[PDB]
Amino acid sequence: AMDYQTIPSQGLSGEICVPGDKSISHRAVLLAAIAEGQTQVDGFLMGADNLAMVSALQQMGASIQVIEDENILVVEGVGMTGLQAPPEALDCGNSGTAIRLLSGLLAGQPFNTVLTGDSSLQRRPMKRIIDPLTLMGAKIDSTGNVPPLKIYGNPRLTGIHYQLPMASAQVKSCLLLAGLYARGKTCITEPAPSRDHTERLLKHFHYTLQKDKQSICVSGGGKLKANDISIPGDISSAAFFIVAATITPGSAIRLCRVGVNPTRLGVINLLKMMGADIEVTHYTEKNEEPTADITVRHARLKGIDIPPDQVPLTIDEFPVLLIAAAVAQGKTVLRDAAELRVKETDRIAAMVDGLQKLGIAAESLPDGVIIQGGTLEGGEVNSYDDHRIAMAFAVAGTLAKGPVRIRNCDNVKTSFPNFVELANEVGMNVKGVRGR
Ligand SMILES: O=C(O)C1=C[C@@H](OP(=O)(O)O)[C@@H](O)[C@H](O)C1
Ligand SMILES: O=C(O)C[NH2+]CP(=O)(O)O
Repeated sequence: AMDYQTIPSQGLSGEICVPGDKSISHRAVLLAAIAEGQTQVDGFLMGADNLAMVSALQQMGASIQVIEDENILVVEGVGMTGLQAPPEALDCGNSGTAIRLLSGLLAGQPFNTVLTGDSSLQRRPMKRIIDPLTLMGAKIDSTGNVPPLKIYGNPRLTGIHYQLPMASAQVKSCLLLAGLYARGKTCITEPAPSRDHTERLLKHFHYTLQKDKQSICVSGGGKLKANDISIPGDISSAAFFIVAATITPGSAIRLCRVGVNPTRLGVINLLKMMGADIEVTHYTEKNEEPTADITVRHARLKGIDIPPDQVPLTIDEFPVLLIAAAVAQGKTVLRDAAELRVKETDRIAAMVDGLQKLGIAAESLPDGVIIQGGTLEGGEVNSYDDHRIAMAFAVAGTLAKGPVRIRNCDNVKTSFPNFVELANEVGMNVKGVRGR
């Protein structure tokens, strides 16, 4: 039982390299596992969520050498049909991405699999993948449309045309993966574009994608071919520092080699709309993902009305963006973000609770929040076991008038194992301490 304790910052400074992208890491190892040939993955995120994906794949006979101290995986692919029936349930930990992408991969295998997870994951919604996989011919049992899931593999799935009913890159990805195993074309239409890492990695692994009028499509029966991958820094991890440097007087930092995929840039798009001073330089493209260095200096902010097209491009950054909104001049309004309620925790409820506890006038909406910019006070908040709520309030502590105690931070290692170390290195004071 560990908590974080902060004291205000006198200014962030320095150059830091954040760890690898969680979303790209999940996809890289999964596709590499079923490719033909050897894939070396550099920059792999050695956090709990990504290592749960690795262990699950190893239980099914993927050949993965984990070099944790170097953030490298060496994967010897087993080909499309090379996986083997696992002996026990696959424990996905806290990871919705893992359970949802694995379900797509496993729906068309000739064996049965049970997928489970931690107490948070077992409360999260799965009807969104069960419905369309079932249309493809899958058989997935669940009690109450939440995990645990039992997948009765069907090696004769059929492609479908599906329009996403919510802006979910996970549903899109799940269906594209099942599409690799399905007879014919699987075409996905996205009315609200979400992160496109699956599409980019499929191309990297030489799997062809086609696009028509309104959708992206894959045809089953192709072969993934091994191709070394360098994973960019996670912009979601960098976002904590981007906000901290933006709001803390005297700050100027540079974040090196961060992924800057346009479908992941919402936090920068929105902060610039608020008045932030953010420069993206040294742009490079590798393995179909763009990377760049991001330089951030303190700037005074104004409240904004957040547009809906940016919600799927900023979904995981709302916790830390709301901290920026809390110290901006004026009102910030977030609507059409009901997806926040079905994450590791209900992130709207969690952010509103913590902000009120730190003296901010924050109000919940069914699909968002309304925040009146003000002044953060010291106090005590609860992470609700959500890594991003925890890190968001650690960022709040940079500008809070007094110390901030953040309860229950043991899940920060699901996405950012060295958060505390890097935070202290740049000037945002954080101590890991024993809780109650
Ligand atoms: O596909 C992915 O890697 C992710 C998609 C998002 O979830 P949804 O697909 O539920 O929006 C995001 O919240 C998650 O952390 C990573
Ligand atoms: O990383 C985050 O902020 C949200 N993760 C959602 P999950 O991968 O567990 O579905």
